[PDB]
Amino acid sequence: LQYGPLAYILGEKTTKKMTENSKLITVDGNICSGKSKLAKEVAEKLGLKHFPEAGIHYADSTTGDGKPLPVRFSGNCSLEKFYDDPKSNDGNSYRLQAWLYASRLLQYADALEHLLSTGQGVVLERSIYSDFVFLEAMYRQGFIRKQCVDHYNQVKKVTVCEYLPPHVVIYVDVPVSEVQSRIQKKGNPHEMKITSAYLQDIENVYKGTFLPEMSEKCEVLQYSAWEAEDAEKVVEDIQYLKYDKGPWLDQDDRKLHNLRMLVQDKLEVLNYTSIPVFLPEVTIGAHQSDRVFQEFTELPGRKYRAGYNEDVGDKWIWL
Amino acid sequence: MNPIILIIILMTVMLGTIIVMISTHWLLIWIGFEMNMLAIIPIMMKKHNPRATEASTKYFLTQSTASMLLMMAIIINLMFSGQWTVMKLFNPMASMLMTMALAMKLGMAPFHFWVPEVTQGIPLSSGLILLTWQKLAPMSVLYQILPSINLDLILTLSILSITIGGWGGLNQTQLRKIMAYSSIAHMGWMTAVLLYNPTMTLLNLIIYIIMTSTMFTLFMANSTTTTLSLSHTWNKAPIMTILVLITLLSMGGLPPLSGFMPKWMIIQEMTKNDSIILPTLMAITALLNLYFYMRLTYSTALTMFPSTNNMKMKWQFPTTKRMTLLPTMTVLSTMLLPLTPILSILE
Amino acid sequence: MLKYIIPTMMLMPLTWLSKNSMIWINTTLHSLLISLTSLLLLNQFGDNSLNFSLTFFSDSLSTPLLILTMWLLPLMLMASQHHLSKENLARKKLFISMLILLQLFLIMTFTATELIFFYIMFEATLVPTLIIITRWGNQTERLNAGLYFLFYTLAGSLPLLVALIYIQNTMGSLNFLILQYWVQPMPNSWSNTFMWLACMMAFMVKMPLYGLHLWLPKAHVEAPIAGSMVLAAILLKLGGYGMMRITLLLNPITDFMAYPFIMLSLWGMIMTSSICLRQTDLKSLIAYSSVSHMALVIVAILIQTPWSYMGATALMIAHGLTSSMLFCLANSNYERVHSRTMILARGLQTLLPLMAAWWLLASLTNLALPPSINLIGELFVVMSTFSWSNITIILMGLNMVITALYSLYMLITTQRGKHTHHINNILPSFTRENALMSLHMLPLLLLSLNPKIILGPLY
Amino acid sequence: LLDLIWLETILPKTISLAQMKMSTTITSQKGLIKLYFLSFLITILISTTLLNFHE
Amino acid sequence: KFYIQEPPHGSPNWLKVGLTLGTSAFLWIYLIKQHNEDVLEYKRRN
Amino acid sequence: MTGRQARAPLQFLPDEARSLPPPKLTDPRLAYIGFLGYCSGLIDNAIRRRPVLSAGLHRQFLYITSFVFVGYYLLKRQDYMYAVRDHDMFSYIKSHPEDFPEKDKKTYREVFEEFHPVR
Amino acid sequence: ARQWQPDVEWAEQYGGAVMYPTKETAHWKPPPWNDVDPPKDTLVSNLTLNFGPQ
Amino acid sequence: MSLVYMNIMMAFTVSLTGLLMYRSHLMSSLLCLEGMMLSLFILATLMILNSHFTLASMMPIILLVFAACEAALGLSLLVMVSNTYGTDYVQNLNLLQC
Amino acid sequence: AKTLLHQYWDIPEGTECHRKTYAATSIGGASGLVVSAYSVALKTPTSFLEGVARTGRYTFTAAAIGAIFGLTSCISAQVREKPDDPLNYLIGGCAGGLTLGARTRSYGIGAAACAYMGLTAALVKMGQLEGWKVFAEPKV
Amino acid sequence: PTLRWQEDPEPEDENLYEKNPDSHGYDKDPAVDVWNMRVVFFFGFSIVLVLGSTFVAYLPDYRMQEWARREAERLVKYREAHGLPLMESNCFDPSKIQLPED
Repeated sequence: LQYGPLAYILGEKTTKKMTENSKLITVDGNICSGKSKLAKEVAEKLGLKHFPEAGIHYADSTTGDGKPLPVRFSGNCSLEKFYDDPKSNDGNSYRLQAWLYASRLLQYADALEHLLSTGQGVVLERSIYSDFVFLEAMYRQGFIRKQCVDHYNQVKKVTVCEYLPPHVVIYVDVPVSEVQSRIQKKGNPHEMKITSAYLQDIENVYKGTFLPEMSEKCEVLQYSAWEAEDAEKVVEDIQYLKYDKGPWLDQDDRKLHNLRMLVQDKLEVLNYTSIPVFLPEVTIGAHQSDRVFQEFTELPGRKYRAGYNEDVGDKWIWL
Repeated sequence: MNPIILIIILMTVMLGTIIVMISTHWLLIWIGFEMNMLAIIPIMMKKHNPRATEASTKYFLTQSTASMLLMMAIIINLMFSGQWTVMKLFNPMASMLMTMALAMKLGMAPFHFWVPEVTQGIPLSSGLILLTWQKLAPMSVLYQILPSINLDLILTLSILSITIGGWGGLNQTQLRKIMAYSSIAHMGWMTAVLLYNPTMTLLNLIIYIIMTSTMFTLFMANSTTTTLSLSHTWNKAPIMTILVLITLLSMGGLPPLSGFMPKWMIIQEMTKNDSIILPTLMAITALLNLYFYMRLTYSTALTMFPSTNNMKMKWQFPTTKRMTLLPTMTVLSTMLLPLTPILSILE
Repeated sequence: MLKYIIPTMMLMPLTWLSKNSMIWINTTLHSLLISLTSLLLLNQFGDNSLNFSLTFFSDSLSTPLLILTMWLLPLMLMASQHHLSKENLARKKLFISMLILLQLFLIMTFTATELIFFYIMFEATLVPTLIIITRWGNQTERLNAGLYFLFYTLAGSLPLLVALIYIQNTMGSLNFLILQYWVQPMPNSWSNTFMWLACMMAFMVKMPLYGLHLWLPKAHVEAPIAGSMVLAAILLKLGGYGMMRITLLLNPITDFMAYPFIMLSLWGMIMTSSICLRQTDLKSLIAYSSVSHMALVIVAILIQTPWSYMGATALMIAHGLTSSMLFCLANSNYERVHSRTMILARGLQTLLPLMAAWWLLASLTNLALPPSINLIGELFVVMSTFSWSNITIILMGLNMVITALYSLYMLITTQRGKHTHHINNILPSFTRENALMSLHMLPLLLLSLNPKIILGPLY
Repeated sequence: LLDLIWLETILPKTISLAQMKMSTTITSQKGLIKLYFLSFLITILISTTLLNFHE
Repeated sequence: KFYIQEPPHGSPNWLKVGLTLGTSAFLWIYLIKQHNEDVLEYKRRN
Repeated sequence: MTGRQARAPLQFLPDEARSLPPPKLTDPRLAYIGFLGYCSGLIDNAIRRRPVLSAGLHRQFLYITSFVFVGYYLLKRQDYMYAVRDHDMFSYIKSHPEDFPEKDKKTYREVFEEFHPVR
Repeated sequence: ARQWQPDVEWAEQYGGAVMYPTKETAHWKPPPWNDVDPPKDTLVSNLTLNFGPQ
Repeated sequence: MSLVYMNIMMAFTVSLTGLLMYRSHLMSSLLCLEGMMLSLFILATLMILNSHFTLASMMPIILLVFAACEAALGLSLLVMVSNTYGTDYVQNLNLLQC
Repeated sequence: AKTLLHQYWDIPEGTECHRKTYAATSIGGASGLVVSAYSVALKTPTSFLEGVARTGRYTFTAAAIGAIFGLTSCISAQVREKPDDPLNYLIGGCAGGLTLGARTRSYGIGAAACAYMGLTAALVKMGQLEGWKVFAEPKV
Repeated sequence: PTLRWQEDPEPEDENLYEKNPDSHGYDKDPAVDVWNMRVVFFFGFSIVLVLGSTFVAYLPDYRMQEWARREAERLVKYREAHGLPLMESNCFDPSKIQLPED
């Protein structure tokens, strides 16, 4: 990669790929309400690239083969087992929560790298701020020991506080019973095992904590339930948004140089992900991890530097 | 920070240290130490956390007062026989003040209270650069002005720095504090043989600098502060483990390995004199400062601590830090044993 | 001698660039080839040693130990599978190359000329032992075992360096010949007492002597079989070899200053043979047995008779073979049941009816059955110490009695009387352990026939 | 009695207790500045006049 | 093929490898010439 | 031991260093240096996940070249330093015959040293 | 596979601010993992001036 | 011995102990560092005058300008510490324990 | 300082006695004041009466060990009438370690102090008896 | 409400038999274990043991043994056949000795 100081000395600055379309728009919504429908609508209308939903195996998606690597490795999350039974003593709330946190952090870094590199701004759905609100309502249900929440508080304090928060946040409010009806419309039985008070506590924390703490960092527009498609109105509202507050007005160029040289090498981002605290619900001993690492070496397309990876090619190893 | 400004600050550190090496006037040496301080201050506080700010405060205070007490020693030298040639001094009192100024300068047993505190709250690059040039700048001066020093000064500070960097050192898992106490112990060794043969001191300076550069480069390859973070580096990658093994053992100084070679030559050209009990004391305390290296190795690569998933995530990204120059420094630093008669390459 | 050094090097990249089901045949075959290669060495004759360079030479003390080393490597390398064949390929390759580098420094050490070079190769002998026993130490205190290990061996072996540098710059260079032909006697000033004390105390630590044998039992009960065989045979007889050489200097004060160490060794020999009569952890009985035989070695070194040195080197080689074999048998039994304790695994005259033949044969060598070498060693040492004093034979014979009884207790405890009949998993004997026993006890009986080879310089 | 407990309490344990206690009184110093400079001052005085280095 | 949306590199760059091998051949030839001059100077003086 | 014509500036290899014998081709010390360079290139493959023994052959040839070169210059300097140390020693021998007197060889027909037997 | 490995409690024996516990070292808290404290935001208000009727 | 030099050296020990023992404010410590600077300046100037050491009579002003810019750096560091805290005591610095 | 350690060793040992014990108590007073000065610099007693108390304890104990060392030195030298051994000062170091353990009021510290102070004192007199210089040649 | 672990239940006790009843030493690869047996005998006994038995059963007179036998034979026959006493004491010549004096 052609970076460091030398790109910043050949190329004059990096603020030249700005603005009025190079921006971060972010749709935050409740589950099965604020989704890729309105996100793809505003991304296709406004002239601005799109990111799909942050799944389980996003990290497997973004490198080489975008097939999901089998869930012995990317797990042991089992999101359908979370919608089935969030009460197991094997521990499947918080392992999944750490995994989705890392997934959201990686795709946020990929988005911010695509913004600061050439533009032209992106949409995100259910960002990291919605992720902590999501977990705090999951704790309001009481599936998790509070020490594990203290761990989450710790990881959240360390990682988020080096980034720039996004520009605009579109909150979608849908009431409970409509989301209930929609998850009945989809018909997936693991999804059909959801309970409603969990969803209610999501709406509770998602109104009561998220909105006071954004507060003109991530300027918001709050929309109603059938206020969806509805594309012209939200495109129009972004067209006359009048960006008022936020740290994005203070970079000027130097923080942007630090963010370009920080968001690249994503492993430098993730050097705070495993802290550790050792959280007996979470961690993994030596033996299982060692056999899983050796089986991860046994894959035909992941082993020893995907650039120079033989047994896909590449006939440039200088004989 | 600008990258142009960092190239400027590196230019001024190099200018200051080359001034200390090259000049023959006393005013110029004091200018060299001051400009070394002024340039090295904004390499620290490279981030803006208050840890770096308090660290830089402590460093500025002790460094600047060492600078001024050095100037007191020079003006004593002109109170007596007055000329500005870096030579034998002309007062035991002036030499006493001057070596106490340099002992405050490079870190030493009465004076070492700022070394772990200056290293703990700074990033790795700042710690590396301050160890390299802030141990390299005074050694030229002491190598010059050795022929007029009361010996008990140098030998006292050497012995006591070796045993302080020993005994202090069994207690920290903050890796910057471990490396700082390692710096204290090796600087005791390198101060010791100043009045016997300074070729050994300068060879030890080379070996120590290359070793600490290897160690800090390995920490910069994967940012760690505790030993448990090194156990996660075990799980994520295996070759870092055997490097931590080899470089920790060459900090330990075992005779198959290249870190033993500075101990051995010191004991040789020390014991050709009537000093035998002082070598066996020094080498017993050199046995002492291997123990925290050994528990550190037991943490990293030999036993294995339990890991965390999201290492499963970090498997999908192959490594992408640049090392400045790691492997060259490593096998320059560790397989160097059959080149002991590259001793006399130096004088 | 570089004809032995350089294929031992080139056996190392061999093991790297072989693959799965391919490393093993290459390593074992070629290591046996090197065993024949150093069976070629034994030429040594008459007047002096034989000089393999301006740098290397071989005393006839060094020839049987060197041949024992190159014999003991392929045995070891076969012995250390089935407890790591299910680990990873890279870690297994690292293990084999670790042992080869170990053998390389042992050959470096035994064929030394300069005692400073001997010291460098002494601690280069040390550092692979550490890494093997800590990485495959296989029980919860391998930590403490390695820690005790390295600090006893270095902090004893540290001032030895200072004493040798002092001798270097008071008497010229350090050929063993120019250590000889130029050594002048050194009287009883207290500096001489401390110099002798430094050298002899470092090798005392490495034997062990009695007050410093709790170095040992952790470092053998929590080792894998390869490092245990290495440690016992090659390292303890390496320490004895070092004292056997450097006792050439400083004969005129060893009489006045050798009285406490002999008495420590004698009463500790009796106490160690007593303490291995009642312990559990069968693996450790061989360790305390080893301390008993090394105490007899130290008696033989500090008395300075040619009789004593002949007995000393025979006792060295025979005890090396006995202890290495018996460690391999105890590993066979631990592969059977996951115990390491003594009173658990019982029976076994019925089952595996020829494993007991090897137990019987090793137990009678450790008894010192009389045509064997170990009786030759013990007998000449007893002769030399009876010419030393008319009184010490109480201790030697009582050592013989208690040695008989614990060795027989090892035999008829675990392998006599009744199987506990809730075992039901032990397999009938593999070909491999039978091969390992065969490689131990053919050369011991073959030297029992013709032993004029293995006696020392004072033949 | 003899080998295990006394020989471990004479050769290792004395060393281990000495090193552990001396660590916990050398490096167990809380981080203020006035301590370090008073230590410098008493070191200068006790090196100049008491155990002299310039005489 | 097989690598979605980016390899960071993987096609061999051609300035760097040719530059390093050219300068390595240059440094070999320079030390050979210096060495041959040194042998000639030693034998010529003695 | 000190310069000894630091007057007479730093001078990495003096022009009086073109009388000594040079280190020959394939002398074993620089062969060791080249082995170290090969191993340096090999660990240089090994740090990152690029595969060992392959796909770095220009880097292996590079590290071999550079280390053998640097070792060659230092071997020449090393030989010079031992030569100047030997010649200064013999010059101080010949400069003063007054203080290193000739030990007349008391052969062993007359030299008395006692016995002290080890029984 | 019976080769022993240390546990969570072993790692927490090597965890904490300092290594050895004393009477005195309860107050040594662990450092922040980012080497960045959550500092005091001690600026409660801006400069508030009450220009009266002089 | 040109008697006054005794008093200026004793004044140097005055300024040095004032630099070392210091209770509350870092500013007093930094100003006593400045006083030490003045002491060295004056003593060296008296000796260079009475020596007529007239070629290199730069020592007073150049020693002065350098250690004054050191004091400037110290002022900025004290401003930074006072900015991220309330005060600039020697206390409220006991974090980052050795 | 060199003056008072020189005063201690200048006595033929030998018996010129009770000057030996006075010099040893002066050694003890000096060493106690040194180590107590570092301690009162590095503890901040508060109250200051505690600071004087701690320095008094350190000076008093080091002077006590000096006195007991000198007493059994003098007595063993007079009784054995063989002033050349280190064995009499081995008795010296063990007695000093025992009363160190007495004034700290635990016995294991007294035992290990007996052992190490005896070994160091035998080595001190023995090294004076052969002659091993202070810190240097520093020639070649 | 806690486990502290996540790994496999251990061990997995593989009988090395009960998939090969003919098996020699190591694991269940069928042919190369037979090669292990064949190499550790045929290059371990069939070329090492009996050849070493010959090679050390005899070689020349190790440390000059039978040389010394026949040399002592000839010397004692000479010292009988010329009358002088066998094994003269004082192995060095007392003409070439110098006692230091009182």
